[PDB]
Formats: sequence, structure tokens, C-alpha cells
Amino acid sequence: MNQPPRFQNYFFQSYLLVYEDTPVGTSITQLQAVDPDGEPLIFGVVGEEAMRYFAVQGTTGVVWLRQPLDREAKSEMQVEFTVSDSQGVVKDTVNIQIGDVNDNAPSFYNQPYAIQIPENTPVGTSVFMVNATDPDQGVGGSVLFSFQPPSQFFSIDGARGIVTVTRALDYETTIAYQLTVNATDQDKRRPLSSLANLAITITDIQDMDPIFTNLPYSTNIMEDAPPGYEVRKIRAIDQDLGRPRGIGYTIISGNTNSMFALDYISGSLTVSGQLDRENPLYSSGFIITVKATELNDDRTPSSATVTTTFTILLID
Ligand SMILES: [Ca+2]
Ligand SMILES: [Ca+2]
Ligand SMILES: [Ca+2]
Ligand SMILES: [Ca+2]
Ligand SMILES: [Ca+2]
Ligand SMILES: [Ca+2]
Ligand SMILES: [Ca+2]
Repeated sequence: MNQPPRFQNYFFQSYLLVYEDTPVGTSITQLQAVDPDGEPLIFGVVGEEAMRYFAVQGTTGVVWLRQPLDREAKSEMQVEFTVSDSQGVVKDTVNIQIGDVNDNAPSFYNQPYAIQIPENTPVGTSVFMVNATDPDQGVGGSVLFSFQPPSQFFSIDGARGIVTVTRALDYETTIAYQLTVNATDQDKRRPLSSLANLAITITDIQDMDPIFTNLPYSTNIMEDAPPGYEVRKIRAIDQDLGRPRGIGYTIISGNTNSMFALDYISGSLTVSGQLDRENPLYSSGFIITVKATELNDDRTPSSATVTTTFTILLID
């Protein structure tokens, strides 16, 4: 009594691994069967998808790949093979798993990457997160982030891609950082990587005292010089250039007999009294000190001040 053949390959009970990089023409396996009748057998494969991907040599059982594979497109196939004798056909299904190779670089997303942060951001603070996927499996899909070149002022966490400030920032030294993030997969035979720019703008904070312009201020004037005559226009600026504050100008000392007047807003230092060169109160001249004070929006004084001391002499 003729008996139908039986397939034997382990992979009918489990899966047949075919790596995605297998070239067209490669023999991916050989079907094996037993039949008790001393009779030739014919091997093949059925189904439109399977017959397009695989060729079976009728006579030997050898299975060949007809078509290129791509795990990231299709990771898996159900495939029915057949073995035939003089009596009929036997069919069994095989789950064919498409094995992964590291053939994709990491991809950044949510670009462009840029942030604005103020110069007083504390060391330790996390200011950005990069995002990247890699569709490969295992270590070939595991991403490590780093800065190339590395930064003295920022770090990025290898696994999480979180950027932190690692040294005190300062608008007065550096207003912009152009950093470069690297994303590398962990596949040790063939690693792959890609790059993204990260733009960090720095923002100004009031942390600089004002400073006097056009120094020095020591001036000689005619002893005859009348009331209203401008000795000098005094000028100071907020060194915080991003959102400067107004300045208030005062005379602190040495203005003997209220001889001079200093306009609070304009800095115009003028003669107010009648000059008398040899009066014993000021025969040596005037050693005047002047203060510029940064003002709050609402015109009340701040603590940011600067003083300069200069001499006014009187001439024949
Ligand atoms: Ca048979
Ligand atoms: Ca692929
Ligand atoms: Ca990869
Ligand atoms: Ca892959
Ligand atoms: Ca600063
Ligand atoms: Ca500042
Ligand atoms: Ca200031």
C-alpha cells in the first residue's frame, strides 16, 4: 500500500531563518523527506507570494531565493512547500523569519533643533531633548547620543539624549553655541550614524554694572565762565546690552558751594554759581565725584552703580 511522503525539516515545527541580506540565488535550505516505496519524489512551493520569493528544485529539495528581501518592509512569511509522489501531494507550512542586519542609520526627528536660554541658567539644568529612531533590531537599533566635537558647556546623555548645562554661561562672553549631535547604533561589526545641528541662543540677564564713557573727565575752564555753560556732558551705559536700563546721574561730593549742577537724565554738567578763582573755599579747584545709577523700568534706583572722580581747575 503506497504511503504518502513526510517532510522532516526541523523548521516545519518552528521557523526558517533567512537573513535579509541573503543574495538572490543563494540556496537557503534543502527540503528533506521520507517515503517507504522506492519511488521518486517532486518538491515544490505554492502560493503567489511564496512562488515569487522562492524557487524549489523539484529533484533535490534545494530552495533558492528569487527576490531581494528587506526585514523593515516585511519581517515574516507563511510559505507552503509540497512533496509529491505517484499517488498525491503533501503540503506543510513554514514560518520563514527574515533575520535582521544593521542596514539603517538612526534618523533624527522634530528638527530643526534650536533653543533660547538665559545666561543665569543653573548648572545641572536640562534644556533640550533630541529624538531619534533606528528601525533595526537588537544592538543595531539601540542608539547612543554624543556631541562631536564635545562641549565644555553642555553634555548630552548617551541613552536619553537629554542636554544639560555643565558650566556657568555668560552672555557677555558667548551669545551662541552651534553644537553637533551624533546618533550611533551599537552594532559592533558595522556601526552606523548620523548627525543633527543643535542651535543654542543665550539670553541677557542684568548682571553687569554700568560704566562711564569718554573718560577721563578732569577739565580746565575759564574763571569767567557764566551760569549755564556746559563743562562736560557725562555719559554712562548699562553694559548689559540686550535690554539696557536708563541711567540717573548725581553729584556725590566735592561740589563746593553748589557751584555746578548735573542734570539727572541728560548728564549735562553745568556751571550754576558765579566763579571766583581765589575764594579760600575753592582756591585749589574742585575734586568732584559723580555717580551713574541704573534705573528700574519705573524710574526707582537699582543697586547697579558706578562712580568716577575728576578735577575741575579754574584759569586766568
Ligand atoms: Ca509513496
Ligand atoms: Ca533592511
Ligand atoms: Ca541601525
Ligand atoms: Ca535591518
Ligand atoms: Ca554675565
Ligand atoms: Ca548680562
Ligand atoms: Ca546692568
